[PDB]
Amino acid sequence: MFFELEDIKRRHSLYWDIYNVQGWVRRPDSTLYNNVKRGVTAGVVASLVQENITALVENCKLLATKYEKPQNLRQAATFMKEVFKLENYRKAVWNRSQYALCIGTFDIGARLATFRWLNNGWQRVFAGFEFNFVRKIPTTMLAALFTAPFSVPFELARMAYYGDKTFPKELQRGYSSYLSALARIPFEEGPYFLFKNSFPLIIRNFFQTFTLFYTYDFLKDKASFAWRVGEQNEYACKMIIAGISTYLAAVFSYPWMVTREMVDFWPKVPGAPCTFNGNYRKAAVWIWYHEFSGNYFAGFFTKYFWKASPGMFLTLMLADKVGLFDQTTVDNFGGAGNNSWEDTFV
Amino acid sequence: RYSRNRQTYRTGAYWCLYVNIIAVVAFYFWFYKFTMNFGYLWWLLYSLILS
Amino acid sequence: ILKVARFRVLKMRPKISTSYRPHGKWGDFLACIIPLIWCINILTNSNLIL
Amino acid sequence: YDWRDDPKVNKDIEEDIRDRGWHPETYDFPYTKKHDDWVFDVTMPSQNYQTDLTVNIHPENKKMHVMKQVMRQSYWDAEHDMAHEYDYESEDLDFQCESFKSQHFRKKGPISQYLILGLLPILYFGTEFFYNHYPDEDYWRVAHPPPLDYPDTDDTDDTETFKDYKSFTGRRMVDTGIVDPLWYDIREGKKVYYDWAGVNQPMEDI
Amino acid sequence: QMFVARQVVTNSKGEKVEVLWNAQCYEDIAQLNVGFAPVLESVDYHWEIFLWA
Amino acid sequence: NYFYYLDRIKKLFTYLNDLRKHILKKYVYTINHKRIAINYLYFSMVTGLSGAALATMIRLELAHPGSPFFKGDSLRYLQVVTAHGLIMVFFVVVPILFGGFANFLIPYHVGSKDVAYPRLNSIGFWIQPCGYILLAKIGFLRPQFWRYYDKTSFSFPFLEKMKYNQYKEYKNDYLFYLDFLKKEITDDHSFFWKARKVIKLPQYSVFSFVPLKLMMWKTMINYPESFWYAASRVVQSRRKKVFVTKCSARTLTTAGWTFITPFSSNIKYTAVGSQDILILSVVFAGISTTISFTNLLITRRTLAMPGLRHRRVLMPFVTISIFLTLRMLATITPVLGAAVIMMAFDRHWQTTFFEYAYGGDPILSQHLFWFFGHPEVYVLIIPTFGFINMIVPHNNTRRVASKHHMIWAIYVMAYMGYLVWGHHMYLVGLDHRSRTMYSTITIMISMPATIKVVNWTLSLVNGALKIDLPFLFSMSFLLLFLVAGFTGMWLSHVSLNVSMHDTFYVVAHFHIMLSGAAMTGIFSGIYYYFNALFGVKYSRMFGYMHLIYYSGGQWVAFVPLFYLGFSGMPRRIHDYPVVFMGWHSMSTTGHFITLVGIIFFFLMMFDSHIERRASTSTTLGLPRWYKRISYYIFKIRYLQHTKSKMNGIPGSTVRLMLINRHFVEYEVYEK
Ligand SMILES: CCCCCCCCCCCCCCCCCC(=O)OC[C@H](COP(=O)([O-])OCC(O)COP(=O)([O-])OC[C@@H](COC(=O)CCCCCCCCCCCCCCCCC)OC(=O)CCCCCCCCCCCCCCCCC)OC(=O)CCCCCCCCCCCCCCCCC
Ligand SMILES: CCCCCCCCCCCCCCCCCC(=O)OC[C@H](COP(=O)([O-])OCC(O)COP(=O)([O-])OC[C@@H](COC(=O)CCCCCCCCCCCCCCCCC)OC(=O)CCCCCCCCCCCCCCCCC)OC(=O)CCCCCCCCCCCCCCCCC
Ligand SMILES: CCCCCCCCCCCCCCCCCC(=O)OC[C@H](COP(=O)([O-])OCC(O)COP(=O)([O-])OC[C@@H](COC(=O)CCCCCCCCCCCCCCCCC)OC(=O)CCCCCCCCCCCCCCCCC)OC(=O)CCCCCCCCCCCCCCCCC
Ligand SMILES: CCCCCCCCCCCCCCCCCC(=O)OC[C@H](COP(=O)([O-])OCC(O)COP(=O)([O-])OC[C@@H](COC(=O)CCCCCCCCCCCCCCCCC)OC(=O)CCCCCCCCCCCCCCCCC)OC(=O)CCCCCCCCCCCCCCCCC
Ligand code: HEA
Ligand code: HEA
Ligand SMILES: CCCCCCCCCCCCCCCCCC(=O)OC[C@H](COP(=O)(O)OCCN)OC(=O)CCCCCCCCCCCCCCCCC
Ligand SMILES: CCCCCCCCCCCCCCCCCC(=O)OC[C@H](COP(=O)(O)OCCN)OC(=O)CCCCCCCCCCCCCCCCC
Ligand SMILES: [Ca+2]
Ligand SMILES: [Cu+2]
Ligand SMILES: [Mg+2]
Repeated sequence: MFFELEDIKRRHSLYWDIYNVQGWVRRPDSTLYNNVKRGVTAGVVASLVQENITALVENCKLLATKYEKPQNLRQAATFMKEVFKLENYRKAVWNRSQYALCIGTFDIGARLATFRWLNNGWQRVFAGFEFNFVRKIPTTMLAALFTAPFSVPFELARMAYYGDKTFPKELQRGYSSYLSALARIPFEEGPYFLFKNSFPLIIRNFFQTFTLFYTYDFLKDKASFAWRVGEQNEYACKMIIAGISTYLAAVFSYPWMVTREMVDFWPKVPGAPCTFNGNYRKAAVWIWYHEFSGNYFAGFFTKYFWKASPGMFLTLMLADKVGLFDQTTVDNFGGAGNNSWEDTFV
Repeated sequence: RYSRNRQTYRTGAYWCLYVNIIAVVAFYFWFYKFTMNFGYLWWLLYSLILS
Repeated sequence: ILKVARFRVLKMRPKISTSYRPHGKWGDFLACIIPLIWCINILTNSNLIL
Repeated sequence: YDWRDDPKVNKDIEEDIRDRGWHPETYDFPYTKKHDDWVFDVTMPSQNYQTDLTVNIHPENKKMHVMKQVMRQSYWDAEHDMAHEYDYESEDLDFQCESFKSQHFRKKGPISQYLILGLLPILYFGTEFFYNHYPDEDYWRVAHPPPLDYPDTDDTDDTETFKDYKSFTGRRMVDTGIVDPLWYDIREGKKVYYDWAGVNQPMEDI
Repeated sequence: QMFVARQVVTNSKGEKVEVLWNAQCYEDIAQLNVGFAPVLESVDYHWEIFLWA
Repeated sequence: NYFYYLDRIKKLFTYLNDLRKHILKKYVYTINHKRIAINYLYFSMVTGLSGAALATMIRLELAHPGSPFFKGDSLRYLQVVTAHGLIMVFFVVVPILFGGFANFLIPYHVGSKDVAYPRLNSIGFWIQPCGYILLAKIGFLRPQFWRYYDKTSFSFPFLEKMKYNQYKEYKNDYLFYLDFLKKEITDDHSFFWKARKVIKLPQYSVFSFVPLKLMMWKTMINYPESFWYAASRVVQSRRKKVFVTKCSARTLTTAGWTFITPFSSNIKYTAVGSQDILILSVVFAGISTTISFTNLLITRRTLAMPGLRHRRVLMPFVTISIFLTLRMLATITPVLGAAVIMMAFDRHWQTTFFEYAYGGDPILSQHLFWFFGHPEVYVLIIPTFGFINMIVPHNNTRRVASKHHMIWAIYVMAYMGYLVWGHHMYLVGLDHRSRTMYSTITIMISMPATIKVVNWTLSLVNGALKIDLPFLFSMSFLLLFLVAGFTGMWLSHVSLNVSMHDTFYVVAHFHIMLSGAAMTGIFSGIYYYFNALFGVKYSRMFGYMHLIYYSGGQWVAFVPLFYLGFSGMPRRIHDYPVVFMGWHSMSTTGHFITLVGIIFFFLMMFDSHIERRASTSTTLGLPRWYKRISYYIFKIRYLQHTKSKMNGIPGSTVRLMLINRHFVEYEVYEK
């Protein structure tokens, strides 16, 4: 009627089941405003710490490349004080704090909001462990795919901003700050300058978010027997689960990010065609089908782990605290649990 | 020592198909009393008729 | 388990297994003491209850 | 000759980097081509420097060479294989020829069906449960509580339960705490569950 | 995969003969790689293990 | 030409017809053992998916009390459990081992062009689907197909024939036909349905309650269907209560996979239907096994290569185990056939073989069934040991430990399992003498298992290890088998067996045995012969994922069942005390993890076929380093191959400098 395809609306009749629980019921707190607010808060809080840690580590490396590394506690203390008072460190902290504000609000917040939207209603089993997590798997996959490319524009803007500072005065744009660079790049180079050849970042974000959120959600309920029967410390168990989740996310995400080094940084054989034709997707496929894992797992910690894992761990902890992973559990033999009360005690 | 043996058993394959059909149909008819309604998927019956 | 996982890999210390065929004759008898003790304990407890 | 089938001339053919140096169409069946041999000058010099005191080998300075992809499995030629396997019924003697080329070699073919192979558990379980609606049509549906006093009072008993909860005995039992608080309210002709009841509202009667 | 080594040996009759060391398998002809090229990869797949019976 | 496109289409049609003929010749009418084995493997995959679906149904029903899945259909739950057990036993493990693996390997390991009976091999392959369907679809199929809300009163009167019985006499005796016609017509050639709803309308003295679909004959006359549409789901009324019966006939159930009499062999308790179908399908599967083991044993005895005619030691352990299990099946199948035939006779002709009233022996049925049942599980397990016994030496570059002793241990287990069939009948009420004999032999059986375990452990020491996915699967198989056999030995305890009989402890024990060890060995063999089967190398990533998830799911699913058994939960019960909710939820979670592992296995196959890369033997042509010269040759070729494979990546210095100076994000410059 309105166009070629018609969205036919149809009415149906009443239907009900013996049990009204353990299915999908949208929680009242699961709304666009509340989910977005919680996700943005958690993402910003995590990203600030992550970027501050990254800046501190990088400034420490920069200072150590010119001065001998600490030999004892006093030398370490003075080294840290000098790093803190370094002029470059303060500017790096400011720029990376702006970058964290941009990321945690538009990427981590979006991931958390989508995850809550698509997985809030999966009720758990009363006095038991939630089974049929295969039902939740599609929701987490959908959220991860939807929110995967929300960080590539900001990351490319950051890379362009940092690479512009190292050009001569004639060839330097002269970006005042990261926010100014982000606001100017779309109008100078164009929107596609922030998305061209984004496969590595997109796949990295997907393999991070999916295997972090889903693994944490699965573990926090399946390993709950430790503190439900073994009387272990629930907070310690949750911390261990978050650590496992972030480590798995880093392991599954770094190999795809290694494609950048293989394609651009590895020396090219004179006269021979590029081993991957400059295609990050083909390089990732080669990594996937490669026999030896260590070859592309080299540099896992010196390059990516301490730049990504702490942020994911903090994000998981903050999401758990705010309640982005909280599900609704009610007794199935209670008043609202089931519609057949004649056999709940008989 | 053994002479050349044929490399295909078409009559055997069809005999096994008939054995399966007999087993299923006979068991369903004797114990379930159910006979497949070939008209439900009328196009396979029409496939037979055309063939 | 520790020895196999630490040294028996090709990378660390492979060993040239030149032995052709086994020669054990009573290792089965020697090993079956433990399951024999298991059976003896099971029989004793079961009969005491019975 | 047709340039449309030539990767060098036709730029629309997407080259597969993972199959560089391997041409399945050039296989022999049986394969009788040597593509591996002694290789030096990569890390081990081909010349002699055992006693050269002025030369020391540094294997770390390995120059990068062309990537050697793993050998690709043979790909079937449909017409040739069908002709080779084809035998004339009552015109061919039943025998095996001396030539070994008559051996029936396995060649990998289309890969599309293997997608369905990989997705088979999902497809099979969907057919078993969703397609056949097993064990019933309501188990997999989103759960909805029955409407108010539906289908019959003897089954629903919403009004009597509400009155009992609002009565003296109901309040005393709630105070005892063995019985949980009421989970629904009877509005003006409709039953509304509380947001903490953790259930959906009853479906409309239409 | 055809021969793992070769040697030239002078027999008791004074003639030099070539001896080739065949590739072997652990009791499993299925695991044995039947090929006719100096290649380690298992390229040839045979439906009839014994073509001539 | 004016019909170039038509010529191309004609070429396409010719190609399609030729391809159809080629496929029919090569995969349908073929007698090639390898192709038959591949088809057997695909059929086994389908049957395993069916069994997994049945197990999922069982686990969903057992998730929490109150029958969330079957909603009170105890008979349906029992039928589903029996179908699951029978399908898994007789149509997953047996087709995998004796169908695919045996048909694929025995010719290789005996040196025969084809099996002694290629026709019988093809027949055994093509016969499975009927039995598989019969034993799998009983849960769906019932003699009382209609649901509880179907108004069969709208259709049965049409089927009724006694209404017109009065005309039958006059159809042959015309003398008084006119007098009969001169009677009063009350309900001749007419149907009247009594009121189904209370109606108070003084205007009308009669009301019509005929079915709406049967209201008009003008459309019914030309419709060639039975009058079931009128009664099929025409009322909105429903009752969603567990206590509401869904099947009017309480006898439409199954007696499990054990066929316990007189429940199994009397129609008063297990009425006509799924029980009789299972009886006949069991006889059918027995005859199929007859054909299979006859073909395979005669193949070995008549077509084995010279030098391996009698030397069982030289053959690979899998082949030895397969032949021993085939001999066991040949020994035991007639007993099961006779017992099943007697059950059928009791059900139909009422021969009272198992009726105590006039000499019947209900315990005779259990004796006869278990006499085959225990050797059946031994047959299922014995071939699993061969997979590890072959894989561990292959990856360790070392001879297996005490192959002769392992062979003798498996043989002693095989031919001593014929005197322990009564451990499934301790409490039935048999004489204490027989009970003690069964217990003693059952506990004695533990020793050869310990011998095999110690041999497996010793096979891993002092060798050149080559870690691979088959090796990891073998390790998981060993880990599962240790606990499985330990739990079986504990069950051998008579006093504990009294409490653990027909409990979930036995369920956990035999699940850890079959689902753990047999499946781990099957997957290990699949990954060991992946190149021989599919012609391409497997994908190690999805392989590792499948291994991890499958092992974890098995453990998580079958460990809590031991706790349930210790608590005291009986078997074959769909509704249980509230105190088992946590462990049942854990079991369901483990089953779902196992299903995820199966998904990973299928994705592994798909990704391997996508990769379509030629496989390379790990031994490089030197399976055994019997001499230092062989070791040197292997080392030289291995180093050369490693250099060739590493020829396309940067050197250590370049990689280190790149990793060190990767970071390029600074703020201030100019030094
Ligand atoms: C929600 C769904 C949930 C489903 C869950 C399913 C779960 C189970 C399955 C899971 C696995 C699924 C795998 C799918 C197939 C993947 C195939 C593959 O790997 O190759 C593709 C492709 C390979 O291309 P290539 O030729 O090899 O080039 C390699 C280059 O390095 C990279 O290529 P490039 O550099 O040539 O191009 C990169 C791309 C970059 O594009 C993006 O970043 C967009 C996101 C999708 C990109 C995907 C690639 C392009 C695909 C075709 C076009 C897609 C259009 C957009 C998406 C909708 C249609 C699908 O550029 C473009 O295509 C055009 C960009 C134009 C400029 C940017 C403008 C953006 C819009 C702004 C205005 C509108 C929004 C704001 C205003 C709104 C109104 C107020 O790789 C990728 O692009 C990334 C693949 C990553 C795979 C891992 C899993 C993550 C997948 C994420 C994709 C979806 C993101 C969210 C959008 C869709 C949902 C909303
Ligand atoms: C329980 C056993 C009972 C029987 C005992 C029998 C006698 C003792 C065992 C026999 C000897 C095994 C020796 C293994 C270590 C070898 C040397 C070494 O350090 O490894 C590095 C070595 C690679 O070094 P490379 O060759 O120099 O690398 C250069 C290239 O990159 C070339 O690299 P690529 O291309 O080969 O790729 C390597 C890549 C790709 O490979 C993988 O990703 C392997 C995936 C294995 C999955 C299955 C293992 C369990 C996974 C966790 C499940 C949760 C529960 C775990 C605990 C309970 C269950 C066991 O993996 C990695 O990136 C590194 C793997 C992690 C190494 C772990 C270091 C400790 C090893 C010592 C034993 C640890 C035992 C604790 C449990 C295991 C911890 C990992 O890895 C291998 O050769 C593969 C095996 C790695 C360990 C897994 C296998 C042993 C455990 C078997 C468990 C069986 C049950 C499975 C189901 C469980 C269900 C819950
Ligand atoms: C239920 C029972 C389970 C029993 C089994 C599990 C228990 C352990 C079994 C025995 C094996 C482990 C013990 C021996 C090895 C120990 C590790 C070692 O020596 O290597 C050190 C190595 C560090 O690098 P590096 O080798 O020293 O090289 C330094 C270079 O200068 C620069 O480095 P690069 O950048 O050049 O990169 C070099 C990197 C090259 O890159 C790689 O190779 C990375 C990929 C390795 C393989 C990954 C797959 C296999 C492992 C996972 C699956 C099996 C375990 C399952 C566990 C289930 C849960 C219990 O080298 C490696 O890391 C390879 C060797 C070590 C890792 C692989 C072999 C050991 C197995 C994994 C141990 C760690 C497990 C963590 C938890 C796992 C949860 C699932 O690895 C680590 O330190 C990672 C583990 C510790 C992570 C701690 C933080 C995690 C959470 C994030 C926190 C973020 C900040 C916030 C903190 C807040 C605090 C409140
Ligand atoms: C012009 C004519 C064509 C001439 C050319 C040549 C034709 C060749 C035809 C060859 C036919 C081969 C046999 C076909 C069997 C089909 C079965 C079937 O689906 O039947 C049901 C089918 C559909 O019924 P439905 O209600 O959908 O489903 C069946 C009900 O569920 C349940 O129904 P039910 O309870 O009544 O059960 C009956 C059902 C079976 O249903 C069951 O499943 C129940 C089974 C109960 C079994 C109980 C016992 C258990 C079994 C084992 C017992 C023994 C023990 C074994 C074990 C050992 C124990 C010791 O099977 C039948 O209907 C029997 C066959 C009917 C007669 C068809 C014969 C056609 C002519 C053949 C000779 C032609 C050559 C003559 C010479 C020409 C030259 C002069 O009904 C039909 O027969 C319709 C198709 C008829 C086709 C006729 C031939 C093609 C021509 C059609 C006309 C086209 C226009 C022509 C114009 C010409 C212008 C010139
Ligand atoms: C593959 C299948 C399989 C295998 C191999 C076995 C093997 C054994 N079984 Fe079992 N069994 C079944 C499948 C199997 N069983 C099934 C399906 C049922 C129920 C059928 C039904 O009713 O439906 C059953 C029932 C059953 C019962 C009856 C329980 C009851 O009804 O109450 C008994 C009683 O003794 C028993 C004993 C044994 C013994 C002694 C072995 C021996 O073969 C095991 C010998 C091995 C060992 C004893 C291992 C030694 C251990 C180690 C070396 C490790 C030690 C390490 C530690 C202790 C840490 N089995
Ligand atoms: C081989 C035999 C076998 C196997 C593998 C299984 C596997 C499983 N079984 Fe079962 N079971 C039995 C044989 C088996 N079972 C028997 C004999 C009974 C007794 C019945 C009775 O007494 O009435 C029984 C009873 C039984 C009960 C008791 C029900 C009751 O009494 O109320 C339960 C409850 O959860 C159960 C669950 C499971 C689960 C979750 C698995 C999981 O392990 C299932 C996961 C799936 C697989 C393990 C196979 C998947 C297959 C493939 C992926 C294809 C592979 C193909 C190739 C490799 C080529 N089984
Ligand atoms: C090893 C494989 C099997 C693994 C175990 C699976 C068990 C359940 C059966 C699913 C089979 C297909 C795989 C789908 C997995 C993801 C969806 C899922 O698991 O569905 C469960 C969930 C509804 O379940 P829920 O209502 O929560 O149950 C308790 C209610 N009191 O539903 C949802 O979350 C909504 C999902 C909507 C989309 C599902 C699409 C499924 C398609 C399957 C293939 C269909 C093939 C049809 C072929 C037709 C041919 C003509
Ligand atoms: C759950 C069973 C089904 C799943 C598979 C089981 C496989 C068993 C294999 C044997 C080895 C593992 C240990 C046994 C399983 C875990 C413990 C368990 O089953 O929980 C019961 C136990 C407390 O039980 P109980 O003392 O009877 O409580 C009575 C309260 N009035 O609980 C405790 O005391 C808590 C002990 C938790 C140990 C977990 C170890 C395995 C999980 C992976 C490693 C976790 C590492 C980090 C642990 C952090 C702990 C702070
Ligand atoms: Ca239940
Ligand atoms: Cu037994
Ligand atoms: Mg019993």
